[PDB]
Amino acid sequence: NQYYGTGRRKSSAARVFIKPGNGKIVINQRSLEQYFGRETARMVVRQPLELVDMVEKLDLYITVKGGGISGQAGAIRHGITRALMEYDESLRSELRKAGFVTRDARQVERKKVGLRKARRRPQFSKR
Amino acid sequence: AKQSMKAREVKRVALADKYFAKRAELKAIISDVNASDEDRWNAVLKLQTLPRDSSPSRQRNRCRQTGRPHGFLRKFGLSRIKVREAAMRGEIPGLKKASW
Amino acid sequence: ARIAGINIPDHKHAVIALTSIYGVGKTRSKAILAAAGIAEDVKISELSEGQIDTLRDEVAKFVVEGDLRREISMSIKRLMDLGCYRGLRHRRGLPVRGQRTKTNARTRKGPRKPI
Amino acid sequence: PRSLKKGPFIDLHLLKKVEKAVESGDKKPLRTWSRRSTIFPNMIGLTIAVHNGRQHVPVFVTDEMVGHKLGEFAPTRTYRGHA
Amino acid sequence: RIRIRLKAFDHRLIDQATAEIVETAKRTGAQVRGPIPLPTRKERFTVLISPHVNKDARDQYEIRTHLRLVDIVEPTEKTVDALMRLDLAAGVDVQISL
Amino acid sequence: PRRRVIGQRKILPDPKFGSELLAKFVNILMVDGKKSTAESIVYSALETLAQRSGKSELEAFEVALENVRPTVEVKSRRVGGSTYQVPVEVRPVRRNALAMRWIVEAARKRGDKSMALRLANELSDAAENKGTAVKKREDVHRMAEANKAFAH
RNA sequence: GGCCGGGAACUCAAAGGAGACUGCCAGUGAUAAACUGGAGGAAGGUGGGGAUGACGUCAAGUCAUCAUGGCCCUUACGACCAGGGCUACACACGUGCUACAAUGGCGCAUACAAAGAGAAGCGACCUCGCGAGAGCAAGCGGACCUCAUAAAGUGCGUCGUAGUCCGGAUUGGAGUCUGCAACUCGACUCCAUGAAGUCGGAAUCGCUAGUAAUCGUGGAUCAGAAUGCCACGGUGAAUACGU
Ligand SMILES: [Mg+2]
Ligand SMILES: [Mg+2]
Ligand SMILES: [Mg+2]
Ligand SMILES: [Mg+2]
Ligand SMILES: [Mg+2]
Ligand SMILES: [Mg+2]
Ligand SMILES: [Mg+2]
Ligand SMILES: [Mg+2]
Ligand SMILES: [Mg+2]
Ligand SMILES: [Mg+2]
Ligand SMILES: [Mg+2]
Ligand SMILES: [Mg+2]
Ligand SMILES: [Mg+2]
Ligand SMILES: [Mg+2]
Ligand SMILES: [Mg+2]
Ligand SMILES: [Mg+2]
Repeated sequence: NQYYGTGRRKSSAARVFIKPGNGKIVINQRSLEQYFGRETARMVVRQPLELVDMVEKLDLYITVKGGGISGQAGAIRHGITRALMEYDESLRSELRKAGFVTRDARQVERKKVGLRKARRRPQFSKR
Repeated sequence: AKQSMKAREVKRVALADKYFAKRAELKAIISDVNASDEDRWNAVLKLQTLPRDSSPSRQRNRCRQTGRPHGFLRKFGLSRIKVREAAMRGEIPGLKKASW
Repeated sequence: ARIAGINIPDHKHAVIALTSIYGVGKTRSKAILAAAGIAEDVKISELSEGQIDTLRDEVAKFVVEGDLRREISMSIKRLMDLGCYRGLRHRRGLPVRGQRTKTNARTRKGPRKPI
Repeated sequence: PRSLKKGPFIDLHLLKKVEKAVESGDKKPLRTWSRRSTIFPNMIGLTIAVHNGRQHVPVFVTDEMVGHKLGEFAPTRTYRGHA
Repeated sequence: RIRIRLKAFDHRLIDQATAEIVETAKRTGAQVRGPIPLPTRKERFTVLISPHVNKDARDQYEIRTHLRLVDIVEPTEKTVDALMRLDLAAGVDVQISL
Repeated sequence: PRRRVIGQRKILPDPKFGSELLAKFVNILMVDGKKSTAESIVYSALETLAQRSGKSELEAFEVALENVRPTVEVKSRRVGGSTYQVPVEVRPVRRNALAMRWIVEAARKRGDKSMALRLANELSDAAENKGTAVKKREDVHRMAEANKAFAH
C-alpha cells in the first residue's frame, strides 16, 4: 500500500506517496527533470533516497504548493523523509543523524515602523 | 477649526446635493459621442452657469468633532488623535492594539 | 553608405546604422527596412547598389537632417518672439516644463557659478 | 491637455463682452480676470487687460496668438536678479 | 435548501448563536450541514500618537471579523417559522438566503 | 564579541563535484544572492582550465591553492601613539579564506571579455606563481618578515 | 476541463486540546544556587518575533487637534468673493531614486508566491486604436466575480569593450483621462532629440541569519496626483581570534 508523507518548508507545502516500483518519480504530473531546471534542487530532492539506497526500488508521487524553488525542494525532502519513516522505522536514527528529520522553522521577519527593512536603519548624521 | 470653515462645508454639501441631478444630465450630454457639436457647445456654456460650490470636488474631509482637515480616516470619520482617544476607552467596537 | 548627405558605418547591422540619421530612431528604422525587404541583421557592407537606392528612396519619405533643424529653429524662434511664458523661459535659459528651480536644474543652467 | 472631443474652453461672460465689443467698433480695452479662456479668431485686433494678481496688463491680440490662453501673456512673478 | 451566514467581531458570541440556531433547526426535523468556518478578516490601522511632529512614534490597531456558514437541507414549514422567531443576540449579523 | 557564544554554521556541498570547498568558493564569488550565475561561471572556468591542463578540476584547484595561501600575518597594537606590527600565525581555515578572497579579488581586476575567462587565466597563472595574488602573498610575507623583533 | 458521479483519506480553513518543564543521564561545585556535555523530540536551556517603557532629567515639543487662566481687537486682528502666492533662484546642506555596464543591454519561448481591497465601487468577454484609452457589457457586498500574465530565473540568437545596441536628463510635434476649469502649476501615451556620467578629496553610515544585498506585489491619503510612508513574499551570503 501507499505510504504517505507531508513536508513543509518556508512557505511551501508538499505531499508525498511512496510505493514499491522501478524508480519512477513524478512531481505535479511532470517528471523530476521537467519540474526543476536547477541541479541543486535535484540533488536536494534525491539526497534522502540516496542515503539509504532505494532509488530504483521505489516509486514516488509528489505534489507541491506555494513558495519558490528551494522551498519546494525542502518541502519535498521533509515529505519523503516522513514517508520513509512511515514505511520503515528502523531507519529513524540514520536520517536523524543526517539532519533530514528536523523541520526548518526559519521565516521572514516583518517590517517594523521607523526602519527601511526588518533591521536596516536609515542614514544617521551627528550634525 | 474656525466656525467659518464648518459653515462653508455645510453650505457646499447643500449646494452639491441640490444640483446633483442637473449636473449629471449636463455632463451626460457633453460626454456623449453621438450628438451635435452645437448641442455640446450649448451644454458647455450652460455647465458654467451653476455656482462653483455645487461641485463635489470642492468638499474637504474633516473630523466630525474638531474640524481638523489633516489625518482623516474614512472608516471612522475622525482624525488620528480622536481615533486614539476614543479607541483607548473601548468606545469603538472590535478595535484593539495589534501585534503579529 | 551615402544616404541623405552622410556617411553611415559599414561594420554595423542595418537597424543600428540607420539611426545615425538625425530624424530616424529605432522604430522608424524598423519601419523603413520593413518597407523594403532587407533583413535587420545584414550589414551595410554586404549590399548592392540597388539595395542602397531602395533605402534612399524609402528614407526620402521622411523629413530629416537640415529640414528638421530648420523646423525646430523656426518653432523656437516663434516662441521667443511671441512673448509667452515659454518664450520668456527660452530667453532666460531656465526650465520650461514646470520643473523645480530651487535646486537641480543643472542640465539647463550649467556648471555652478560661485559668489 | 483639453480633450479633442470636448472642443475648446471659453467663458460665457467674456464671450458676450467680446461679441458686443466687436459688433460696435474698437472700443476701450476690456478688463478681465479670466485667464483660463483660450483665444478665438474673433478677438484679433482687440486690447484686453488681463489680471495678473495685482494689476491689469494690456494684451493686443494678433493672428499668432490664436490657440493659447490669455494668462500666458501676464506674468505673475517679479524677479530682477541676485546680489 | 437554506444558506445562513453569520458575522461577528467576537467568536464566543457567534459560537453560542450558531449552537442555538443549529439546535433549534434540528429539533424541528430538518438536517443540517455545518457549521463551516470561513476565513477570518483582519483589518489594520496605523496612526501617529503625537499632537505635533515625532514621526516615528505610532500605534497599530486591528479589527477581526469572524464568519461562518450553516446549510439547512429538507426544511419544514415549521422549521423556517421557528427560524425567524429565534431573536439572535445583538452584535451578530445574520444573513439568510434560499 | 564579549560573550563568546557563537558556534559554526553548516554549508552544503557543491552540485556536481561533492565538495564543500568549491561551494565556499562559489559563495565568495556570488553577488546579490544570485548563486546560479556564480556556480555556472566557476564550472565553466574549471572546465576550461582542466581542458588546458589535463589533470582535473580538483587537484588543479588545489595546486593553485597551495601557491597563494599565507602562513603568517601581522596585527596592529597601539602603544603610545604609534603601533607595533606583531606577527601571528594563521589557522588553516583562515588560510583557505584568505587564499580564495585574494584569488577572487585579483581575478575581478582584469581586462578580458568574460569573468570565466578572467578567473581561468588568473588561476592558471597562480598555479605557477605569476599573478597578482602571489605578489600580494609575497608582500604579506615580506612585511611579516621585517617585524619579527616583536614576535614573542 | 476535479469537468461530472462521488469520498472525508490529504493540503487547507477555524474552534477546542497535548507539547519544552534544566524534565532525565554524567561531571564540576560550598550536598546550595548554578555551570559544561549527552539521550529522546518539531523544537533545549529566554526556541524566533511583537506588545509591555520604574522613580525621574532636559523651565525639551505642542496655546495651529482640542481644552483653559491672564492680556488684547469689536464697521475689524471678525465675515463674503474673484485673481495670485505657498511651485521663485547667482548659492550652501540633509534624506533618496537612476546610473557610469558583459555577474550586462536587446529579441523570442517557458516555470514557481504571499498578503490585500471592492457599490457616487472593482469591472471580465467581444469590437476599434501602434499606444495611453474608447464602445457594448456579464459577475461581485465576495475561500465563488474583478483587480491581476508576479519579477529576478531558465533555453536559444545577437552585441564583443566602444561615451557603445551603456545612460536616459533636456527640448520640439501630436494626443488621452480626471475635473466647472490642467497658462502660472497634473499624471500618462506616441514620434523625434540624445546632456553630465568610465566608481567619486578631506570625511562618514548600516548590518551578526532567513540578517545584509538584490527582485517584484498590495494598502491608507485620494475626482486626478509616490522615487515618500506602512505592509507581503522570491533568491540568498562573508565574518566574529578577542576586549
Ligand atoms: Mg472654534
Ligand atoms: Mg480633496
Ligand atoms: Mg476580503
Ligand atoms: Mg538530540
Ligand atoms: Mg542536547
Ligand atoms: Mg522652552
Ligand atoms: Mg516644556
Ligand atoms: Mg519653540
Ligand atoms: Mg503660536
Ligand atoms: Mg481664493
Ligand atoms: Mg512647501
Ligand atoms: Mg538602452
Ligand atoms: Mg566600459
Ligand atoms: Mg523615444
Ligand atoms: Mg544584537
Ligand atoms: Mg522582503
